[PDB]
This record gives sequence, C-alpha cells and structure tokens, in this order.
Amino acid sequence: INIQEDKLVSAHDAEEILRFFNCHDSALQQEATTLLTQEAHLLDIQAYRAWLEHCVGSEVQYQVISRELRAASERRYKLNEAMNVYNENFQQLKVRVEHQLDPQNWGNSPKLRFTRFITNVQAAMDVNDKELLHIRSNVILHRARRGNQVDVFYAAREDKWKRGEGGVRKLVQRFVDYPERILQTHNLMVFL
Amino acid sequence: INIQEDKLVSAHDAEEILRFFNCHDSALQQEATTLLTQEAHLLDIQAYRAWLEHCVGSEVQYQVISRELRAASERRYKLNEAMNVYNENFQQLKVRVEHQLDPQNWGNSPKLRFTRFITNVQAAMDVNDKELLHIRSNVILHRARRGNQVDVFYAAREDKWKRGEGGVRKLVQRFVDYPERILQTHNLMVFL
Amino acid sequence: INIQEDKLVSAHDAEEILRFFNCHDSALQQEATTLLTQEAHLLDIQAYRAWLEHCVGSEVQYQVISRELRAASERRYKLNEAMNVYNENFQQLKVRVEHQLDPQNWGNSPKLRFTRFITNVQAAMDVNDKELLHIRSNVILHRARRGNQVDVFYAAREDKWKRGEGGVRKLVQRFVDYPERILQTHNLMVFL
Amino acid sequence: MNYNNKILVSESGLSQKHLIHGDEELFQHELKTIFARNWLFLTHDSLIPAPGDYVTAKMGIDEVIVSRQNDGSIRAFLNVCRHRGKTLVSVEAGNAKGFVCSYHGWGFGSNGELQSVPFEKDLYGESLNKKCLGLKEVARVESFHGFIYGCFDQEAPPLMDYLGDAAWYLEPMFKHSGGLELVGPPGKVVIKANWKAPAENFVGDAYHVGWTHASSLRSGESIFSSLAGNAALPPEGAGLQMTSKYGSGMGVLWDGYSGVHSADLVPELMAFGGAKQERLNKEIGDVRARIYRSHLNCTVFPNNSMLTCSGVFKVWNPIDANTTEVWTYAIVEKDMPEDLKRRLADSVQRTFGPAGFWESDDNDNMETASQNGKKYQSRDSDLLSNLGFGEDVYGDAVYPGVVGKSAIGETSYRGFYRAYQAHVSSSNWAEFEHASSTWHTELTKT
Amino acid sequence: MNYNNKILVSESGLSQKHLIHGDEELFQHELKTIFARNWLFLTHDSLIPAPGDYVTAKMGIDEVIVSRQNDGSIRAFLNVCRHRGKTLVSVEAGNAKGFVCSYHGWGFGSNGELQSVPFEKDLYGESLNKKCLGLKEVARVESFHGFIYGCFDQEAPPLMDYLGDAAWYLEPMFKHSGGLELVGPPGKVVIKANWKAPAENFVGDAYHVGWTHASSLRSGESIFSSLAGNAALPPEGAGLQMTSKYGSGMGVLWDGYSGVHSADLVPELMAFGGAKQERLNKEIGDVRARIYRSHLNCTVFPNNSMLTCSGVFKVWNPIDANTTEVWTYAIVEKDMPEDLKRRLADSVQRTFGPAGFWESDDNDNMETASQNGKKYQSRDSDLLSNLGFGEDVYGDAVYPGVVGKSAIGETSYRGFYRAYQAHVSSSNWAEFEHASSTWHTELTKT
Amino acid sequence: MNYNNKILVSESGLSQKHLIHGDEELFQHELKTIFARNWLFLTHDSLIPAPGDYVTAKMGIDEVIVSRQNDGSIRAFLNVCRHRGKTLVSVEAGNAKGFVCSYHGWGFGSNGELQSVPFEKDLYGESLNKKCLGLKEVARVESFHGFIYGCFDQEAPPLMDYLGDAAWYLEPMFKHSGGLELVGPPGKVVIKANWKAPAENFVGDAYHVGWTHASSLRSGESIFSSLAGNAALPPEGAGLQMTSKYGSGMGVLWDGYSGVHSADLVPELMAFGGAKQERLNKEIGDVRARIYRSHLNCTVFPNNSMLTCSGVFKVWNPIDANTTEVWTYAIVEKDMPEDLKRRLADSVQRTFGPAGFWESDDNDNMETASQNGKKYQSRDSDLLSNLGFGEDVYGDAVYPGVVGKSAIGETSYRGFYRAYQAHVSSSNWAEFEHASSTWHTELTKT
Ligand SMILES: CSc1ccccc1
Ligand SMILES: CSc1ccccc1
Ligand SMILES: CSc1ccccc1
Ligand code: FES
Ligand code: FES
Ligand code: FES
Ligand SMILES: [Fe+3]
Ligand SMILES: [Fe+3]
Ligand SMILES: [Fe+3]
Repeated sequence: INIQEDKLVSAHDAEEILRFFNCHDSALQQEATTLLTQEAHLLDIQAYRAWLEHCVGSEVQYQVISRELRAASERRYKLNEAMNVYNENFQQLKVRVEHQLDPQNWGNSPKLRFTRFITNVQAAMDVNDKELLHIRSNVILHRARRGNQVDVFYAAREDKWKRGEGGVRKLVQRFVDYPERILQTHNLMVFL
Repeated sequence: INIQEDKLVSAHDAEEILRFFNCHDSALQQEATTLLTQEAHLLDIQAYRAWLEHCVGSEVQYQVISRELRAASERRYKLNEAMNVYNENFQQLKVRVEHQLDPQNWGNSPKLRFTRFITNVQAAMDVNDKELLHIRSNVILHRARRGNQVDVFYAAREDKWKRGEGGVRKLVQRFVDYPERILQTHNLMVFL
Repeated sequence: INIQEDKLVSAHDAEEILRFFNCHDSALQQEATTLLTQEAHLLDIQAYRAWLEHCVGSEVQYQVISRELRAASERRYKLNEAMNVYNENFQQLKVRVEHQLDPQNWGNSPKLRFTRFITNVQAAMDVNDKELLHIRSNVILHRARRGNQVDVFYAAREDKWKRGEGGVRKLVQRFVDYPERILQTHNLMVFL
Repeated sequence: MNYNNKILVSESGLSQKHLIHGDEELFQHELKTIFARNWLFLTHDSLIPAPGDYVTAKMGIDEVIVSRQNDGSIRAFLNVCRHRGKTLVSVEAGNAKGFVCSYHGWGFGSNGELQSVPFEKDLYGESLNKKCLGLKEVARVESFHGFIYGCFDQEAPPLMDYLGDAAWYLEPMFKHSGGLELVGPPGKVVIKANWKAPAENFVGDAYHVGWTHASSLRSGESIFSSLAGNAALPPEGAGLQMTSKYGSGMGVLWDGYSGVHSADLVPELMAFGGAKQERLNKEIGDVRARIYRSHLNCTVFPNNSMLTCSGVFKVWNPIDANTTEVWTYAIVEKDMPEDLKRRLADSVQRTFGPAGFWESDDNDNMETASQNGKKYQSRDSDLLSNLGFGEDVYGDAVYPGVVGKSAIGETSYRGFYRAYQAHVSSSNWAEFEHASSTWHTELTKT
Repeated sequence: MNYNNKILVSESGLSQKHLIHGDEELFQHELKTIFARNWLFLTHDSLIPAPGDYVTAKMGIDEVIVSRQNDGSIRAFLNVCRHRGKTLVSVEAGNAKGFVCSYHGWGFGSNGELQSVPFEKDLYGESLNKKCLGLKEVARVESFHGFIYGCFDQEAPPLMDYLGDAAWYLEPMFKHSGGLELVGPPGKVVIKANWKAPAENFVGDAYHVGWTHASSLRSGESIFSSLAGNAALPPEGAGLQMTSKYGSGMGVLWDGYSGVHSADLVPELMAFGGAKQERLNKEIGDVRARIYRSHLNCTVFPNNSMLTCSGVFKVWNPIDANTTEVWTYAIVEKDMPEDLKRRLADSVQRTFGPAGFWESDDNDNMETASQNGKKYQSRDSDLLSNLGFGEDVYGDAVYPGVVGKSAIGETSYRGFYRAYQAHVSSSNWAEFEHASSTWHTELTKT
Repeated sequence: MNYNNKILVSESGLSQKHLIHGDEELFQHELKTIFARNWLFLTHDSLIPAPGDYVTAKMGIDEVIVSRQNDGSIRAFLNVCRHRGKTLVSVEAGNAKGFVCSYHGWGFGSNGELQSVPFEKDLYGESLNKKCLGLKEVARVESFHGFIYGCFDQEAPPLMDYLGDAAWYLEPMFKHSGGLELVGPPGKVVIKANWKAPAENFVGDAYHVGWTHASSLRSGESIFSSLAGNAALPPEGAGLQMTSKYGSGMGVLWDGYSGVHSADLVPELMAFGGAKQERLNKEIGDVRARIYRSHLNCTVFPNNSMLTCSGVFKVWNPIDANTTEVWTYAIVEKDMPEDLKRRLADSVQRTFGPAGFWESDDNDNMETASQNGKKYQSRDSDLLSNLGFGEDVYGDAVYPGVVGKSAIGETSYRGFYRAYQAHVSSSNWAEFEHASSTWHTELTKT
C-alpha cells in the first residue's frame, strides 16, 4: 500500500497489511484459528485462571486504547493521542482475574453470560523472531446480565503469540484500538 | 480445569472443555464447518423441509433453555432451574415447520429475511460412541421483517451429530442455554 | 430442493444451494476464505485504492438491492420489484473511492472506524466457465464515528471471482439482497 | 386529559378510544388508578414453599421481593433499600434469611425489618431508628388456592370478593381438582404492545381463534382444530362468556380439556380429565364437574391471564404504553403423574411460551393494534366491542355473573372495560364502588 | 407553548427559533396544523395503474392504503381495521380486490367498505351496521399530472391552487414534456434529523452546494461541478428563486438538464433535453421551454421535495422531532428510451438514494442542525434566512410568485417559513387565509 | 411540579425525594437552575497550552469549543453555527486559527468572531452584520491553578468564592505542590444513572468503600485495603468530612497518598508524597502539608469530582434523568518524574477508567438507585443522609467549612443537597444567596 495515494490509510495499518499478504502458510492460519477458538471458549465459560495458565505468557502486554477524535488534517496538536483502557502485564491481569473470582464481587451475582465470535483470522511468523507468531482476528463479544442488560463489543485484535512452558503457544501481546470513542456498554470490563 | 480454583466455572462447562482440548482432528473441524454452514444456508433461505430431510436425525432432541437467575452462592433453593423454550423431537420440529409453511401463517407475509453467522466451530468424536460427533459452535442470527423490525440472537450451541440415512451426518441433539434471560426480540421463533 | 414442497424457498435461492452442495473442494473453501479476509482487511483500514487494484476486476458489477415488501401470495402486481442501492461498474466504484478520499469530504473527519466480520464462506467453481469461482459469504459490518454513532450492517453476499492481471483472483460480481427494507443506519454508505 | 370527565369507554363498554393503547399520560395514570389499586399476581405456594424461599415479581412497574415467613405466611416488600434506594435483590428466586444491600451493606430480614447496619454503634450510635426503616411493605397479600396476589391499596376488597362471579368458574379447577401447582421458572419476553391488548384477548376473545391461529390449529392437531381458517363455527351450546363487577371475566369452551395441546397429549389428557370429572359429579354436581374439565380463557383483572386445561398462565407486566414484559408459567394439577406434568409444562411453553408458535400468531395483532393508538388519525377512533350486546343476562339460575350464553362474543370485553373506566375516573375504592353500583344493569341493557 | 402568540418565525420569514427542529411538543402540534391540514404526497399513477393496484404510504405519522378503484379513480384509507384497530395491510404494494384483517378476519373492499364479517349471521345477526364501518377515508385525493396527493382536511384548497405560483414552474416538466413516470420502489432510510431540515434545504438552498457537496462535485464530474469547494460562483443570471402563498418554492438553475448525473449521462441527457426544448419553444414559448430543461430544486409544502432533470423525488416522512424516514424515488420522462430511463433511475439512487454519495454529504448538516435545536442554550437562538432580503419581487411580467432574480439566496426559505408560521398559529384553513392575506407584501419588504 | 414550593430536600439536607434521580421534568429544570447557573469543568491549561489549541467540552447538555487565544487567555463558545445551527467542530481536540462550517462555509475565528462568509460581496453585499454574528460566548471562564471552568451566568460568584471553604483543602495539592497537570485524553463511557448518583458518591461517601469495593480492595492490595468486606473500621481520627456554601464538599482520609493504586506504586508514591510534605511543612504549616498528601474525595458542585493522590478526575455529563456520560482523566503533579506520571495515569484508568475495576463495583449501585427513582412506589420515598447529623461544626480554628470530624459520615451529602435545593427553588443567583444566608446554621442543627 502507498499511503501517499491511499490517503485514509495509516502507516501502522499499512505495515500490518504487508505482514499477511506475503508468505501465506495455510497450516499456520488453522493453528491460529484453533488457538483463538480455545482461548475464546475459556473466556466464555469464565475460566479466567485457566485462561491465564494456558493462554497468557508471563511477558504479556495486554493493551486496549481509546484514541481521541482529531481532525484528519491535524498536524500541529501533539499531545497524548490515546489513553489506555487496558495496559496490563501478567500480574495486572491476575489482579483483574482475582477481582472477577472474588465472592464479594456483587456484580457477578447472578452469573454473567458471555458469548464470543472470532472471525477473520490471519497468521504470519515474524520475519526476525522465527518463534514469534503474529495473529490478527476480529471479535464480537456479547455480554448479558440481570435479565435485560445486553452489551455488544466489536474490535480488531493485533496479537503476538509465542511458545512458552511445555511448548504451548501463549499470548505475549494483544493490541486493540477500540473503534467506538464513547462506550455505550456501561463499561469495557470484558477481556477482548 | 479445576472448578474449585476457577470459581466461576460450572461442572458442565468444564466437562465440555475437556472434550475439545484433547485429540484435535483438523479434518473433523473442517467437516463440521461444512456441515454447519450448509445447515445455516438451508435455514437462511427458509428451506425448512430440506433442513429436516438433510440435517435433522429422526432421534433428535432440539432444546433451548432459559435458566432462572439465582444467587452465585445459592445452595438451598432446589426447584426447577430452567424452562424449555424448545424441547422438540422430530415430529415436534415437523409441526413447527408446517406452521412456518402454512399459507395462513399471516406473520410470514411479507416474507421474513434471515441471515446467520456461524463461528468458533469445534469438533471431537465421542470417546465411547465412535459414530457420535460432538460439535460446538456459536451463532449470531439476524431476523428482519416488516420494514423496520430487526431482531438479533446470540448463542452457543452444543450439538451431537451422527451418520444416518445414506451416510449423511445429521443433528441428533442440539442444546442451547440462551444467554439473555428476558428476550428483547419479540419472541424466540427462530431455529438457533 | 423442491420449491413446490418447500413453499418459502425462491427459485433463485434453490439454484444457489445446488451450486455448493455438490462438488465440495476443501482447498477452494480455504482459498476463498483467504481472498475474503484480505479484502475485508483492506476495506477495514480504508485502503480503498488498494481494494480496487487488488480485489476488484475491471468488468465488475457491484450490486446491492432493496426489494419492495410484497404479499407472499402476490401474482398480479408486476412492477419493478427492487431498486439498486448500488449497481456499479469499475468506473463508478472509482468515483465512490475518490469521494471517500477527497480532503473535502467533511464527514470523514474525524476518521471513521470500520470492523468487518466475514463468516459462512462457501466456494464452488462454475460448471461452464472453469475460470469462474462462485463464493458465498455473510458479513457483519460495524461502522463507528463521531463519538457515539454506531451502525451495524448484516448481509449475505453472492460473489463471482475470476483470475485477472498477474493471475490474481478478483471480484467480477457481487450481489446483495439487503435484508432490512428500511435502513436504520443513517445510510448504506459502506462497501458490503 | 381530565380523567374524571373523559369518556374513554362508552356506556355498557360498547367501545373504547383507541388512544387507550397508546397514550403515555394515561399509562402513567394507570400506574395510580389500575396498578396501585388492584390485585396483581405475585407467585404460587409451589414456588416459595419453604421458610426463607423468595422470588422477585413486578407489581405494575415496581419490583417486589415476595418471601415465605417462618410462620408460614407470605409478606412482600419493595425491592428498594431504605438508605439510598439501591435495588436490594438482583436474582429472580432463592432462599435466604435476609437481604444485604451491596451499596453500604445494610441488612434486612426476610420480614422486611432493618436488622443490621455496618458499624452502627461507631457511626450512628443510638440515633438510627431502625424500627422505622423496614422495607416498604405491600399492604395486602392474599391467596386463592395457592395463587398469591398482592395489592398496594389497604382499602381493596378481599381477593375472593374481588374475583366476584369469576371465582365460581375457577373453583372446580383451582379447588375441587385437589389443587394446582405453578411450574416455574417462567418464560420472559418483551413485546411492543400495550398490556391491555393481551389482557383483553385472553379475557374474552374466542372470535380471533380460527383466523389468527389458523396455522397453529392446522399444524398442531389440537382439539379446537376444527376452527382453522374459520372452516367451521363452534356449534350452538359449545360455550359461554362471563364477566364480573371488578373486571375479571372468561370464556368457557365446554369439555375442551386438552386445550391447545397437540395430538400427542390429547388421549392422555381427555382420559385424565374425564376420570376426575366422574368423581367430581358426586361432590360438586354435574355442571361444576363439567366446568372443571372445560377450557377457560380468563383474565383476572387487570393483567393476569390464563387458559385452564391448556395450562397457560400469563402476567402482562406493563413497561410503557407500547411495551409489555410477558411472563409465562405452566399450571398443572397436583395429582397428575409427574411425567405428565413435565410434558404438559413443555407443551405450554411449546405453544404459548417465548417460542410458542400459537402466541407468535398473536404478535402482530397485539403490537399493531397498540401502536396504532399513538397515530394521530386513530387516537380518537373507536375500538368496537359490541358483539352479543343485548343478549347478556345477569343472575342466571345456573351460571353466575353477566353471562353471554354463546361461545363467541364480546361480553367479557365489555365487563373488563366497564371496570377499567370506573377505576380510571375514580380516586379511590369508595368512588369505584359508587361508579359500579349498577354495573350489571349497564352491561345487560338493550 | 402558546402557538397563537409564540413568534417561532420572525416577520418576513427572516429567522426561525432553533427549537423548531427539536421541540417534541411542537412536533405533536405539527401533526395537527401541518400534516393533518396540508397536501401530502402519496404515489404516482405509474405505481398503481390498474384496478386493484395499491400501495401503502405515510401521511404524517399515519399510514394509509392508496387504491386504484374500478372506475379509474384513486381512494385512500387509514391502514387500520374498524373492529379493534389492527394494521390491515403489511406489505408496501400489490393488487387485490380487498383487504382481510388477520385478527378476526373482517374483509374490506378496495373501496374501503366493510364487505364481510366471518359468521356475521350467527354472531351479529342483523345488528352489525356495516355501512357505518368502512375504513376511515382520506377526505381529499387529487392528481397533478399523475402525481397523487392526499389531504385529511376537507377544507383545503384544491391541489392546483395550493401549488400556487410554483405550478407555473413545474408544468413544463410535469405537463408539457409529455408526462413523467415515478420509478419505484423507493429507497427508505431513517435519518436523525427533523423533517424541516431536508425540506428547507431542497426548497431554497443553493448556497450549500459548492461547500457541502465539494467532494461529490469534484468526484462525479457532473455539470454543476465548477462549484466544488466554492472554487467559482455561478455567474450573474445563472438562475432564480421563487416562493408561493402556501409555502411551496424552488430554485431554478438555468439549462442544468443533466443535473447531478455523472459525466457518463451528460452528453445523452443534454442532447435529449435540448431536442425536446426545441419542440417546446413553438408550444409554450422560449422561456417556459427553457424552464423545462432547467434544474429545479423544489419543495411542495410541507415535506415533498424534488430535483427535476436530476430526477430525484423525496418524501421526508416525520417520525419525531429528530427522526425522519426518507423515501427516494426517481422521476423520468415517459418518452425517454427505456434504457435511458433505467440508467437515470440507477443514477438517482447512486447520487441521492440510501447509498447516495451526494445525499451522504448532507447527513451531518441536517442531523446536527436538528439535534442542536434540543440543546438548552440553542432553543431560543435564531436560525438566519435573510440572504437576498429586500431584493425579492412579486408580480413580475415573466416569472410569477415572490421571486429573487439570483441563483443563490434564501427567498424560498422565507416563503416556506412564512406559510409554516401561519399554519402553526391557525386553527383551520380560514384562519390560515386570514393570516396570509398580505403574504407577498410581507416577503418583499425593505 | 412547583419548584418554588416542592420540598425535594428536607431541612438540613437530611433526606431527598427519590424522584430527584428519575424525574425528567426536574432534569429539564436542572438544565436551567443547575447547569446554566453554576461553574462547570471545561479543560486544563495542559490540554490547550499553545495559541490556537482547542478542545470540545460539554456544559450540561450543551457543547462548547474551548480555545486558547493569542493573548494567552481562554474563551469558550457554543459549538453551533450562527447561520443555520450546524455543529461547527466534530473533533475533540486540535489546533486551529478558526472553524469553518461544513454546511455553507462560514468561517469563525478562534475568538468566536464571524471572519468570513463565502462570496459575501456578491451575495450579501454590505448587508450582513458580521459583528453581531459571533459565536454565542460562554459569559464566564476562570482558572483554579490551571483547571478551567465555565459558567453561562454572568451573575455567578467568581470561581474562587464559589469553591468557598473547599478551596482551603484543595490548595495544598492544586497550588502548593507546584501544580498539577491533567493527562488526557479522557476515557468516555455512558452509564444509566442520574448525574447526581456519582456526584453524591464522590462528594461524601466513605461508608460505601469497604462493602461496595470489597473485591477491588481485596484484589488490588491498595493502602485503604484493610476495609475490604467491612473487615475493619478506619480508626478514630482517620479523617474528616467537609462541605461549603455553594455545595462543594469532600472527605479527607489522612495520609492516604497512594490512594487506590495497587501495591506496585505504593512505595514510590508514599516516598514522593512524604518527601514533598517535609518541604511543605516549612511553607504552609504541618496541617496543610499533611492535607497535601491526604486522599481527598471531592465534588466541585455540581458535576465535577476527583480523588486527589489517587489522581482520578471525573466529569458526570448529564444526558437525561437516567443517563450520564462519564469522562475520566488523570491528574498528576508536574514535578513527578515522567515515568511515574505515565504509570500513575495508566493506574487511574486501570482502577477508575472505562475498564476501571473499582468503578465497575459502583455501576449497579448508581444505576439502580437512579432508575428506582422512576418507579411509582419509590418516587415519593425518602433517600436518607442523616449519618453524623448533630455532630458537625462550623468555624473551627483549624479546619474550615461545615465539618464532621470523622472519616465516615454524610456531612457532605447534606451540604451538596442543601445547595441543590436552594438552586432548584431559585430563579437567579440573588435568590440563591437569600436562600443560603443561614446555610451553616441549617447544617449544624441538633
Ligand atoms: C384467548 S386464547 C384461546 C386459545 C384457545 C381457545 C380459546 C382462547
Ligand atoms: C438542494 S440539492 C441541489 C443539488 C444540486 C443543485 C441544486 C440543489
Ligand atoms: C468516593 S470513592 C473513594 C475511593 C477511595 C477512598 C475514598 C473514596
Ligand atoms: S443504599 Fe443500601 S445500604 Fe446504602
Ligand atoms: S381487529 Fe380487525 S377484524 Fe378484529
Ligand atoms: S449552517 Fe453554518 S454556514 Fe450555514
Ligand atoms: Fe391468540
Ligand atoms: Fe445537499
Ligand atoms: Fe465507589
């Protein structure tokens, strides 16, 4: 992609494109699909400890940003472009998991219901770290609670996964640029 | 999964997890994807007779439950936990199909529009019945009618499929625990 | 499908079914999935020029219809059944792409956010044109803009793709019969 | 709108202004004059049988906790903390000795009393008057053979008197059958209709069945199936209609004990009901034993409906003028075999539950009739309920109430709307009574 | 708000209170004083040409069935059953001799009459007065060269008189061209704008085109394209603006026969229009033949708009103060080749339909201008429409109506809002007339 | 409802009618008497430091553009075009010398002036009075140590006087620390609560912390963690509560400089705050230096809240009676190391941002307490705020304002609601002052 011609494309998005358009490995796309489906299954049944143990690497950065709305033509205003809805290391994810599992988390009674839909999976090995797997996928996340509360989340996920303990591929980075600026879902208290 | 540690996980959900995490058969996942995509296509075009003939086994149990909201800490109150939105044998599915096709079903004019999105497909052969295929998948079901009525359904499906007439794999059990307690879709008159 | 028995099925839908139920080619389904995922990625990052160059054939017809609501029993009233929300040749798609990229398209500042979910992919070679690939897929398209505007589109796509310049498979026909008669998304200014 | 003067329902209940299904100001007025005044269905003994068992229920737009007390009685309270108004209970059913607020931790007993306040001694000292801080209690809670109703208005008639002439028709099934159980949990679905649309339909609408439910009749093979597409009219003497002073009414379809149930249940049910009827002849007489095994489509005013024998039990919970939350339970006879009870419950939900194919036939009818009441040219239009007018009787030697001796008519609409208008135009029960002193004469005119 | 006294539109239509785009009480008042009083677009002969053909249409928030009678006339009726108010017709178009209600099966003719009632003899006997139970009929239905309008108010002026001075401008295209056809079905989209925002834009807003539509002008290569980004001003004498007593008005852009159509249609259209103009010179004179092939942006008061030559035809159907359902049809000249008609219709939808790239340019403008009318600090603010004030004329020897002899101005806004204010403050047509006896003098002041 | 007479808040602020969280008519009244009258948070110097820098902000339901002028001042204007009311600016922040409307291209300066009109000479000639067409300007814009507030009411007290006795408590952190920066952009989330629910919670609610936040306390290991599940009461002398004439108030938890931050930040923060406190002892005295490093939970009336030391900064933007848009920024001390500022900002969002696990604990509490205010049986019920009543003082030799010398109580609720009631029942600032001439006496009764 030439971003001088394709005026709406960001440098970052163009770079991420290039990663997948090149060396397509069908076996890798299938491995990635399995990895992500199993991860989503664990999250959906609220097996958060199992998710940490089986899916999340010790060196993880788990990040979801909200980007301030700026003019397409803006080039003077330079201040912090985004805030971090999430920007978690492993210990910080563990804190959030303990908060979910705490019997005095009143908001979790009656039990929440989660359903995740993972689509558009792409996978490509890193060029320089032959053990680093880039995985892109999109998620629709449906959360239902308390009779008539229904919140639906939509996002693209840029992941890096790497073989860890026992040769199990685990998430070492997730980056989401959340597409809705003002949330209409009460909160973003879900693991995208 | 240890459900004594993963406090939010039900025994049933833990059992279902174990089924897929073990012997992964990539060919089976692809067969299952085809089976479910074709089933959804037949339903979407309202080919309900074809769906019965090609997708539904004579011994089917087609079940969708709605579970009463109870305290996470509840252990005394023992009465019926759920009601059956659907709990249909083959003949009962046929009644519903005839109701859909009846020219005096006034609600079906003008013709409804269905679009189904099937994701997160997992498949595993039963351990003891080598002819029983377990398939898990999630569905978003969009129903549009009468200009501006739009209803979207979200669910996880626990299926069993088995080879029937002519060696065709057919649905012998579908179980859905519907995630929204109070429906906001006018009714649940759709085949999940 | 016998549409005399399956009373709700259109002749067109029955014909399209037959196409995929026959010669299943697993490799083709995977190629189609890749093609569509890459197309959706380019659209999502608003790489519209790249989409035209890499995904769209010079002979394309890109068509989205809205069908008037008529009685299921209607057989006298014969006037135009549908209008064209889109019915574009390549040059017409290019006009729309230039409109998106124009720096005086005020509605595109701040930058829009798109997320596409492609599912239910089926693929079958044309019987008579061995170079014509039929691809069916469903799309959920999420568009977010201006803090709190969120529009979600749902559709089934009947595509034909054909090898073009450099042997690259490109879209030569897309047909969508949009399922909602009255749009509740402000407009249909998205590429389904 | 002046509710003292506005004629929303014409004399004898012959018509109603279409705006009653659409007008939000009137909906707000109904919260006061209908829902805060009348008896509303809460639960059944079978759902809260043991001390500490509770459920939540709606009463109008309010939510209440309904709790089995240690002494065997039932008390009901607003589901609202007395401190700063947080919702106390977030589940639908359970067992507990009390309820603790998740905001500041105040603890209320199953008896509504404020029992504990965190750090009371250090914070409030002796200054907090906990005796005056019990949950706001529903003034009246009464039982009709296990079916528990509540009323916020201390001045209401006892539930039995409120049922008026309708009680006579309900007793064979509710009492003399040995008793009913309510099978929970209910299905719950929101429809875009006014609560009065399904209430009026269940109270008195046999006319719609053959046409509205043509497809369900043809497809299910139930015993009322000769009606599909208006192919046949129920013969003379096939049933009757009744209504009562306080608005409750029903249709009676003689002998229709298998109701809407598909042919898979018909032989079993027709055998069971007939066998019990034979026993009941000796106890309550032939007519009342026959009523036991006859299909009753009933509304207990304002918003509780049922189909006996079919076993369908409904609450039309009001949300706004064009929004209603539909709760659907099954009713079964206690002495039925357990396997039959289970199948009957599934069949109730199969036909009239969230995916009930019969109930689906009614959706567009109720929703559009309701929504049209908001449309400018329809607000002042007249909905008609004159079918059978001039042929109703009162004080019959056999069948009590205002009675139309025919299976299909609008007798029960007229009685429902007569009571509705009397409440909407009244400030209290005494005024309703004054407005109702010639209720049966008004309904039997011409 | 007191609508007799409140100045919502200032003298000469020079400004309007911003609340008019946001206030729900005023929206409700408009249902009575605008939509129930004035002529509203229904359909075209070309969409219901044969006996029994019908369509549904909105008239304000009401829905009507519009039916071709056996005698060749058209009658329109509320889409509401006379029994208990269910919506009769659920489709958008068809052919039938009548309409049967899905609730209790009452059958109405295409002529609105109650023709049948199931089991009438057995149920109603002779007591049902079917002659008084016909569908509620739209009092006035009239045609302007095939374009069918309805009015609920029997007292309205005939449609032709209501068009006032606007008719003279429409006739060359609507009549002298040999006639137009409406190509259906329409696109339908909901926007979050007040109906007045697009109505005012189409009636009189040339000023916005170069800026709002900069991207569509630059990208499509249409004939008004020199305007993109305000790069150039239409030269002196490029057009005019007009308005009329009953609120209808339009801009005229001389010679712009290919309108918004992309270069792919320009040569063909400019050839076709010029050829017909040459024939029309002899028949209606040079000026009127030129008007035929000139681009007219017009609103027929209150909520029907069009772009002649471009062929865009719009209904801005009101839902609430910030919600409008936009219907978009194409208009074509009957004697155009069929292939050209087809391409013209697609181009109308391409530019101004549900995915119309031109119409998309207007979205944020109409929606935010409307929504800002609800904001506290903006309710009492003044929307300005003073451009060209003091240069309008009336009674010109060549161009009738109140006329601004310039292509860009706000003449038609002033006439639109003058009529709007006169209706909002009046209880009936006689009061509107009294309030309008010096309409042109008010508009041409200073 | 008559706001002059209706007792919405009882004497001494001891209770409030629950309807205040639900009533839409009162919400509309608050737009006039609360939001159009009082000081509202806009932005910080750190977010618009350079000439031409701007942000958009809400003031009540209105949106404003807040712009750094060339002379270093800040001016704010309605984000609404003076022509036909389109929203001028669609982004949240940027740098520009002006703003051009996308409808007809009018150009306004950063100073609000109408600077250009396309083709002005040809269209308007000399007739457009641009000097009278500047953007509608916010009358009052003032700074409290970099924190910029606006007020639409020219008659308001200066911001410093409006802060009243609360300013004394804020100054050690806002001024004597060397100054704060606001770290943007904010998180933005809609909750289904009345704006008063979180405002009252932040102003004065320590009671809820141990119970509501039991799980976050147990899981995060922060310094207030001994409170989890009400396991322990903060010891005597652990803090105090204060309130002021114009409604602002706060709790003070002595020494709690690491606030809600997890153990990962505790040692670093406790070192930093203690070191600065040691320097401040010499400058502002021991008590005020201690206040600097003490956790303040504060609401600046009406709808701006903060937790100092934790660094949480909130705007509760009103949408309707049960809808609030929550903006969350981080505050940091300017002289903190940059890496610490970055981690502090992430931790603010981690705990109280859109996915803030602490803030999530509050959701159901605020939403249901608010929504219950619409329920029929709760509208006229009394929300209680009597904890600590009869033990507050005024005019203390050390701690100014109305002060409760205990960490947990409802002192600040009483002062908040006393001011709220005085505004709701007043037509202007002079009437508020008259209604407040004995404000502290009313709060310290009994
Ligand atoms: C009112 S529903 C119903 C169903 C069957 C028979 C009678 C009534
Ligand atoms: C009001 S839209 C329009 C478009 C083109 C030319 C004139 C007007
Ligand atoms: C009002 S939130 C809060 C949090 C921590 C400590 C005190 C108050
Ligand atoms: S709101 Fe229930 S304890 Fe405070
Ligand atoms: S409502 Fe139409 S026939 Fe009864
Ligand atoms: S509305 Fe802004 S220039 Fe016209
Ligand atoms: Fe029915
Ligand atoms: Fe425009
Ligand atoms: Fe809190």
